[PDB]
Amino acid sequence: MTEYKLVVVGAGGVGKSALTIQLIQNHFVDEYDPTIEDSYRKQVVIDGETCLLDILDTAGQEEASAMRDQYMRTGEGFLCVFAINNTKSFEDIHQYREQIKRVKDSDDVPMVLVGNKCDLAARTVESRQAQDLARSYGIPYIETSAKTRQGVEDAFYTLVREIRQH
Amino acid sequence: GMTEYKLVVVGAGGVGKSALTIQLIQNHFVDEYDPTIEDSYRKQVVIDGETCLLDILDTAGQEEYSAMRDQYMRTGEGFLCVFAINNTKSFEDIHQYREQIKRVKDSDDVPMVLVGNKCDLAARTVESRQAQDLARSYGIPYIETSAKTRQGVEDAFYTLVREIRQH
Amino acid sequence: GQMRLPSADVYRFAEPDSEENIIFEEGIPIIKAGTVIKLIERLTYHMYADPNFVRTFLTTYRSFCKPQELLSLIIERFEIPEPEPTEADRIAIENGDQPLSAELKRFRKEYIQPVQLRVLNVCRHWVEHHFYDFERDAYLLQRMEEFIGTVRGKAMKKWVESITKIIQRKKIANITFQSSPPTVEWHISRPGHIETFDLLTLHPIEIARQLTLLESDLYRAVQPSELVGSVWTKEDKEINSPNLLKMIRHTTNLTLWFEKCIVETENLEERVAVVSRIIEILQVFQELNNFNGVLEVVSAMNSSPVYRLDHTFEQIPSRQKKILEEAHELSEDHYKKYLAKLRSINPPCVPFFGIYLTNILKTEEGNPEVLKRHGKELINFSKRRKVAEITGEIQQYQNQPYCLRVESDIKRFFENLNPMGNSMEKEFTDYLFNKSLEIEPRNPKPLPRFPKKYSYPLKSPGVRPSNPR
Ligand SMILES: Nc1nc2c(ncn2[C@@H]2O[C@H](COP(=O)(O)OP(=O)(O)NP(=O)(O)O)[C@@H](O)[C@H]2O)c(=O)[nH]1
Ligand SMILES: NCCc1cc(S(N)(=O)=O)ccc1Oc1ccc(F)c(Cl)c1
Ligand SMILES: [Mg+2]
Ligand code: NA
Repeated sequence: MTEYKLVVVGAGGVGKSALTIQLIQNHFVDEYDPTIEDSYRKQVVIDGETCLLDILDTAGQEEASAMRDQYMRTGEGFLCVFAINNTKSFEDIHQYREQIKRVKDSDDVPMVLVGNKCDLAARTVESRQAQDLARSYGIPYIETSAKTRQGVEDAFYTLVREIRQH
Repeated sequence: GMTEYKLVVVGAGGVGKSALTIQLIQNHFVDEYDPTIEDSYRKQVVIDGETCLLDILDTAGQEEYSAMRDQYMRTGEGFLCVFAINNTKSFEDIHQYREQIKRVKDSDDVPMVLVGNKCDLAARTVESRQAQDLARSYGIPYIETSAKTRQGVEDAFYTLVREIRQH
Repeated sequence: GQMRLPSADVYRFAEPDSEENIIFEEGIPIIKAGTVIKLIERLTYHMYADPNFVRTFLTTYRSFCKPQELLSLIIERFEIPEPEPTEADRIAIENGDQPLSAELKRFRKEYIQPVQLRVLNVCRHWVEHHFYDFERDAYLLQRMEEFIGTVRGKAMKKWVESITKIIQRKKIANITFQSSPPTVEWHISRPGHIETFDLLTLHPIEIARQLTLLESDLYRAVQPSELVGSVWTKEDKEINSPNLLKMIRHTTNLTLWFEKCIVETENLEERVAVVSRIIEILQVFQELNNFNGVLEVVSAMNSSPVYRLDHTFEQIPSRQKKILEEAHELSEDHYKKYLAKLRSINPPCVPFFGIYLTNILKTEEGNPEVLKRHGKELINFSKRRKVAEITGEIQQYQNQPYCLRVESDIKRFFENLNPMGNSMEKEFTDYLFNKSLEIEPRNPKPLPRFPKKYSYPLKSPGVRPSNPR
């Protein structure tokens, strides 16, 4: 069993915890309880190989913004999450991308761009704009709903494949 | 190569039974243990000049899985029947453990030893004469052990191996 | 340079590390042993978060610190003094200017705010995942509510208000799949006809599915509080470990029911059909990764009353002999193949709990509570980490739910199964063994013949599922 250290990052309220708990427990969390730092483990077979995912669920609130280096050092791959109905969270993505690159001192960190809350009709970030950003980073873009499970396994397991091929 | 003996520890739960095998298999001189470690229950020993390998099954903690006892017991060539010297109920349980071993092995003469274990400083309630009398009525050896000082531990296992060799 | 710290005389968590208060194992450090003060410092360390350490500590701390004392210590940890103005600040103030307060601002940003946030994360995890401390001590809960409810200042405000709400919700306290569960399967017994339910009349696929849902729910209900301190082995086990004991007693009852179904079927041909059906149920348990169920069957087949039934074994189809033998091989050599299989499958699964119990008990019994170093007694934290590694593995397999539909009547049938009746254990297991001797006497006694007892077809419907439109 190979172990993979995944880290979920992004602005406050975009659904990082809801995405993670949907993956881990098949349950959608309605409450908005801001995270400080949580960790989860999941044994899962991906492309025929069993592995153990360690998932770090991080704080999006700006009051925690000085505490990120410590978890970026340990992570092997990063889900970079914004919400498709919150333009500011999309604009916050590049700050996370740049900090990860600085901390890991690398241009080539496994990442996936995730546009969450795709169950909501009132979209303000168009898929094309997010896809353009993902291409500029060399990473895939996956739209997800923590509420319906759409795309959730695809987002996390695509990140595992990126770490595996790194 | 060398003979391997499959030994099974049986007895009441909650009264320090597991200290017997832990103290045997342990780094005798560092009080430490990881039971998850492959072969934390296998030990090469020399008994009366003859080297052998002990494989010890001690399912301590699983006593409530009472319908699994037969399956666990059938794996064994020799049995340590353990009670705590400050727990009379565990001593009274011995008769039924012995009967169950005899049934599972389908033999009236199964290698076994009776072990009285001192697991704390609480007052002894089973006198050694009582346990000696019970062991003699069964035709088996009696060994007393301490759960803290390792006294008697080697004697308990080595005596059982001698019962197997002389069966 | 490093930030200066408060004097250790006014703030105890600023004492320097030494081998008299903390020992590390041989990229965050792993703690082998330490004083409770040093453990709490590292639990809430300013340089890094350690969520695994938070879980380990909150799972195991009661073996070395009382809940009331833990709360006092983390409140003490939270109340960090701010440094006085520096010489440059003093000179600015003496000239009527605003000081830069560079050292103060750095200490707030890089020491106080991370430590305080990590104290609140301990509180949040304590309330969310270890709430039993507060259920059992109402005054502890009052103290926690007051502490959280009186934290001032904007930096912590979002988490303080959140934790207040979480506590209130915990005081008064839904699964989604993308695929549909398979259709419930029926055999001789039809829906609603609970009086006809039995081993051979329910569908073997559905027996295995409903037992798996039941056993999964029992597995998922066991909390670490039932395990730490080996409390399920002690005199108060019924008080402290009720979900674990309910789970084990279900397993025992099902094993005994299988044995009873076999030995009370006196006709040889019918008994072969009974054993064959039980091995089919075992095959479905294997397909569902219900290892508890697999071992329930294996334990029944290796029991003294069943194992000796050589005439029955002889007539079991070779492919079924092989299924049973390979299932038994999982348990050989101290569960070597079981452990490898558990770590390779795709959950959901139902682990066998007994191995975890033995490993927790032996870790607790085989390691000292304290390490003595330089005349000091340090808490042996490595021992607690080992226990929490086991409880963490247990919890990891409790997350994934089965995509199977409950059948309420079949569920009730298996919940109410009571093969022993009003008999005590010894009386009942002697009865089973005496039935075994009756139906297949010891050689050289001849094998008797017995009349059939089942009026319905014995042919199995098999264990491959069906799918109408
Ligand atoms: N409709 C919808 N709501 C969602 C989705 N994901 C999360 N939410 C909602 O958005 C809110 C915030 O979710 P949460 O997972 O706490 O976000 P977060 O990114 O972890 N916040 P923080 O950074 O503070 O920890 C919650 O009310 C949650 O139910 C989604 O996919 N769809
Ligand atoms: N000759 C021993 C064969 C045997 C092996 C196993 S084991 N160790 O492979 O699990 C379990 C039980 C068992 O005895 C049986 C008795 C009656 C039966 F109908 C059947 Cl099927 C098996
Ligand atoms: Mg969150
Ligand atoms: Na007593």
